[PDB]
Amino acid sequence: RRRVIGQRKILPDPKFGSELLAKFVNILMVDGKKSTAESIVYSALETLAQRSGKSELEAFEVALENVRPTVEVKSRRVGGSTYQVPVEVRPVRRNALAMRWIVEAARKRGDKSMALRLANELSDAAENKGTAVKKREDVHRMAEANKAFA
Amino acid sequence: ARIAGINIPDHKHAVIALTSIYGVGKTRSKAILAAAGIAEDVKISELSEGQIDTLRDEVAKFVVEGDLRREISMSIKRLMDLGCYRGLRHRRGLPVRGQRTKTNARTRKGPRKP
Amino acid sequence: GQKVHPNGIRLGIVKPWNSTWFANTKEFADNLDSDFKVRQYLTKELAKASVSRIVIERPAKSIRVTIHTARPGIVIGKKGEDVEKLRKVVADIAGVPAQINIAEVRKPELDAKLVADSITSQLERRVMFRRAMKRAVQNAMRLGAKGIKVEVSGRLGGAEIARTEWYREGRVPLHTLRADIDYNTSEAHTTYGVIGVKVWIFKGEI
Amino acid sequence: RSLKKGPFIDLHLLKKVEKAVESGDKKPLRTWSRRSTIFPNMIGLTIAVHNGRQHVPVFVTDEMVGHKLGEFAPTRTYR
RNA sequence: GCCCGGAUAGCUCAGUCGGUAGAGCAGGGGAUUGAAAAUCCCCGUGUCCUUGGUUCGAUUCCGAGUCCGGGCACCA
RNA sequence: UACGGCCGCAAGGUUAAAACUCAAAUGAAUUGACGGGGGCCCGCACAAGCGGUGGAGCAUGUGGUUUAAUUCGAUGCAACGCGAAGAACCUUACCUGGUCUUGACAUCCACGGAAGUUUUCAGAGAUGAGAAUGUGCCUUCGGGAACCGUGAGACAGGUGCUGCAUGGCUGUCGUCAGCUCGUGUUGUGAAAUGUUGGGUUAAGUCCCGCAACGAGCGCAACCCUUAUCCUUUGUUGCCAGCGGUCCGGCCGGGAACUCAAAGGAGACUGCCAGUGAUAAACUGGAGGAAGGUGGGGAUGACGUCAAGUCAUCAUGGCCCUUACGACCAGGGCUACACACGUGCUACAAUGGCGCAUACAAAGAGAAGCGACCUCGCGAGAGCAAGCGGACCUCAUAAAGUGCGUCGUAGUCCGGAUUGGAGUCUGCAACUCGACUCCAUGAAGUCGGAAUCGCUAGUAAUCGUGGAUCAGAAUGCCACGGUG
Repeated sequence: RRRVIGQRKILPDPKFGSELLAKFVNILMVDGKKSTAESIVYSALETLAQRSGKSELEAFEVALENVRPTVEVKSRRVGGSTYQVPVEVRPVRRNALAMRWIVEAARKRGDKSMALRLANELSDAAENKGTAVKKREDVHRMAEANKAFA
Repeated sequence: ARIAGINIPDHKHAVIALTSIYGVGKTRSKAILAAAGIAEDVKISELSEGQIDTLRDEVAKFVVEGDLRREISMSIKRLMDLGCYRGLRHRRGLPVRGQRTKTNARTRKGPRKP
Repeated sequence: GQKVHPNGIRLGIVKPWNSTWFANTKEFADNLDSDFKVRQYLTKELAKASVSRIVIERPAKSIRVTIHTARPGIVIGKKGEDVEKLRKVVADIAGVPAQINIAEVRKPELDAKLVADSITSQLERRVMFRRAMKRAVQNAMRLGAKGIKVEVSGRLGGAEIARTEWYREGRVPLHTLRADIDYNTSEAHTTYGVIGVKVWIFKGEI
Repeated sequence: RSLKKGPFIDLHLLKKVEKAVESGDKKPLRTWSRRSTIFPNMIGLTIAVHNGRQHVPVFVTDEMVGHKLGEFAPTRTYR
């Protein structure tokens, strides 16, 4: 409610050691079976070699670029009815949010297996594909697209 | 996911899709849900670990899949190895219950050999 | 209900057990049992004895039993009367050589039990609750002590609508474990209903 | 498992078992009322049950105390 | 008595070149409510007025009947 | 207002009753409740997210419907995995039938008869009709005491009715910060003040102020428990050193260490700085193992809901008594032709499956927990040690990690159902039990409207134990892993 502290410092990736990738595995994690999450994403994250052939590291961030929004809505119980006054999105959630769309939509892909069903999505991310990239504009069509209230 | 192993019956009513298992029937797959609380109108998906897996508990009571068939194929042979009429007919693909093998018995004997 | 026992809540600190002894699941079952029979009986033949508490030590097949009373002499007997009787009554009741040491109660106006059994007895004597409850209990404040909360249940006086009463002096912070208080109950089955009473005597702090 | 106070049994078989024990033992006594309960005294006796077509042998055992006689007699045919 | 129309769900009604028919309401089961409503979700057990015929098959098409409805029964 | 008069073009105005009816109608001010009034606040209340319920199969309860019975109760948050921490008989209170009427359970009396054990028949059994076996003692030889028979009655018996007759006990606003009193003062008085105001805190906590000065129930603190270290003792616990190894702390040995568990130190805004009126307090900081009531328990003010319970118990009154008392048998509380709430297991590759294998806590146990070993595919059985417990046993954790596989289909998913046949409890498991094996293998491909919990070792998930208990746990209580 009124509580005001700090964020929960997360433990970096099991290898590259990166908070950005840390909360990534967590957002992807399920049933506290964190192990699988690693062995499911940490693989597809490197399986990019077969998909490219080099130091697959920045590919992740570059892939998220096509999935990084900067405007969202927010209904407000004002003016009798309910406003929508859209507002941008700070970095703290930009990177986070995206990760959800990248995973929460990579599951309904319906491919070989979550391990790979995820990999492909990354390539589709930077190359614009799947609901992951969709959600962006499908969301932007509200904010910045309806500044009439913003 | 497969309960008794292999075959994931998904997107169908419980009991109705429960019979999917190579061992239970319209009645059996039903009698289990009762003591399991799990209704029939609920699709396997709608369930949860403490719903779908629970089914995998009271299922280890009956015999199913592979070995169930083998245990039978062998049991059959047990009485079939004996020079009894049943066996003598069982090893020839002829009705051992009480049909007129003299005619009309396609599914029994097999294809037509004109 | 919405109050913790002002005694048991402190049974750990500042409050000793009125029956300290060891025992294992085996006899423990019948052990606390006999203790009840003996303790329940020690009151039957010593009601007017003005007995307060009744501890029960137990070393090995020889319970002690200490009958604290404001009136020791009467609990003594004709130079052996009472004592002998009780000390012998504890025969098969415990099937062991049970002794009995009496303890004199200093200032019978600060001890809960008494101040409770008394007011209730006065009620049974056809007396106005308010009078005794207040004055006949107010004494606990004159012989010392700092705070005493009394409480009389319902059905007091001609009335079908049971009602509880207050009346308290000094301070009775029963919300303090390091407070130590003398709490005890007492009934009074009269012509109608069972007007109860609860004595809360705050005997100093820590 | 449905009588609480008063384990009922079909009198038909009642008078018989009590009669059999009277003179000791003998051959089974025809019985159609399965809904009864395997009585204790019937221990090691002979009873029958009209399962629709005919009757079935019944030899009470120590355990057989408050179980339904019918239980020991099938009904429909199968396999 | 005469001519014209109606008869379809519990009510009021819509409907069909001939093969398995609906709406508003009421009714029912969920919901939400402290409880009722109002509102939200899911629900039609209709021998299509009777009796003859055409037909493979009739609520539908043909004849008649009851009932209702509108009109009429006038010179005398 | 009616009627009459007067006035009016007409609306209608003016003047102005009675019948009958009620015990009040009314005025201001006070306390509080409420307001789709205002100001200021706190709570997972919302917002921010994590996972759910709503769909699905099964468990459980409830309303229905049914039933001879489906025993009684619980019904907005406070009813529904609730009284039930455990309904096959029993339980039980419900139904059916058979049966008993000082009676199953208590005393008093009369006269008899040891209590006791084996017993035969009639019966479903309740029971009744018979054969023995049986004579203990107070012995003042009247009488007797425990107990049994049967006769009479006062009665015994009631889970029957009132929880708006009650005690006792419980939930709830709410761990909310509130609730009051003495005196003094203020108004004719109800009543106020205090207790409001300014800051502040988790708080009627604190600091100023102030016609109030103090006090009580509260809040805080005492209690437990968890977080560091110290003293002490060293078995079943420990093994740092040294030594001997039938390599296992197995054996000397050793009180160091983990641990055990009795007692101690430590946390207080104590100290530093800044804000604040050079106050309370706040904001950071040092030191520490641990900050700003350390984390969690426990603790529930005045009272509200005529809230719940006469069904645990107790009890006023009312009821019934050759019977709403009591015994047996079987049946019922597990019925369905739907609905609503609380759960478990899924719908799958953050996965299943095979093999391999590492880590924890808190606990139970003489009609008990049960080893090793032997049999069986397996549940389990036979034989039989150990422990009545840091010695033994239930107990040799799951997630996990290694490899390999299967490759997004209703599957290698998920298990409901049913059939076949079997075990263990117990007279006895048809009705109506737990589990094992074989076969069967459904719905379900993440769930509208709407809705719940959760602020940190939390939610999330993964196992472990225990109460009840002969034997029916996905419920309840509890423990630790990962997070």
